[PDB]
Amino acid sequence: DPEKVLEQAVIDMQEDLVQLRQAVARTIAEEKRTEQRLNQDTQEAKKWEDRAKLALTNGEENLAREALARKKSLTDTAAAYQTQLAQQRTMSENLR
Amino acid sequence: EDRAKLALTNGEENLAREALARKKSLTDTAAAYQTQLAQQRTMSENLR
Amino acid sequence: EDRAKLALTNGEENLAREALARKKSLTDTAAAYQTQLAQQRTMSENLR
Amino acid sequence: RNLAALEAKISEAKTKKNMLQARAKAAKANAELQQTLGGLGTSSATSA
Amino acid sequence: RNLAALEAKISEAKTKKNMLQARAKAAKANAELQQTLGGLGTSSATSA
Amino acid sequence: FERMENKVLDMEATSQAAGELAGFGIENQFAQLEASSGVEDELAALKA
Repeated sequence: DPEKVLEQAVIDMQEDLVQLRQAVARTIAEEKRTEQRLNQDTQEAKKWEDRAKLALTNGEENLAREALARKKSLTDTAAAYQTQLAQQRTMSENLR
Repeated sequence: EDRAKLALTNGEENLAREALARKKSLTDTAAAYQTQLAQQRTMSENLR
Repeated sequence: EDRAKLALTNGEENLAREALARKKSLTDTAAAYQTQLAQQRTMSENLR
Repeated sequence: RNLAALEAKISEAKTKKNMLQARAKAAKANAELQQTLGGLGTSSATSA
Repeated sequence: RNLAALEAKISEAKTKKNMLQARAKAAKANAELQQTLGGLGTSSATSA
Repeated sequence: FERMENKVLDMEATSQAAGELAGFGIENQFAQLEASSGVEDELAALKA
């Protein structure tokens, strides 16, 4: 009977749309986690910059350049996480 | 409403607006009971 | 429609257009039920 | 110098691979959701 | 000097961990209360 | 640090699980209700 078949098809669509809600919730967690990662990496980059300011105040340009190399690594890693975040933002909107 | 008049006499407009929100809820509930009463009036006359 | 009037009073044209899209869906659904009702009226008179 | 280079290479390689795996899995999940949203309900609609 | 540094490190680490554990538990409890306030009564409302 | 990181990942997952769904239109209706409550406070101030 076509009425029973189309009712069952719409029931199966309830299970599929619940899987799509789980995929949205996963994608939402990935954007939030990559934001959290780049936010803490940029806060650590400030700590290493302040360690460089302390080293320069003591005249240790060697330690200041080493601390700035940590700053460079962290800000480049945060830019990689912003690039990943752009993929998660567009995917999150696509599933939405 | 009289609690709101006391609040306004004390200058507490926050408490006056909160008391007026109770007034709104009660008068809307009384209008729901008047709507129910209209159904009971017509049913009472129908059975009579 | 009254939710759209509240949204326009707050300046939220986005929410007003979204509420008007609910109004459109409901009035089109009511016109479908009026079209169905016309079939039931003629069938009711035919059986009568 | 060999140890310092070795640890730097390992640390960068592992973290770049891990974030690439995570973003690749998220990208294919978003694409799979477009394919299910395009294909779902079709056999039920034809049967109705 | 080793003992003075060791006791300072232990004291700071333990107190920072303890307050972080307490604030993390409070934060998840507040979030769980938003989820229950959003989800509660829904099946009873549908049944009514 | 590993146990704390597992709780941070649980809090990020919880924050996405709320954030990708809980943006409900009813929260704009609650903001319109708060504006209506502000109008009742302004009417009480006008009466005073």
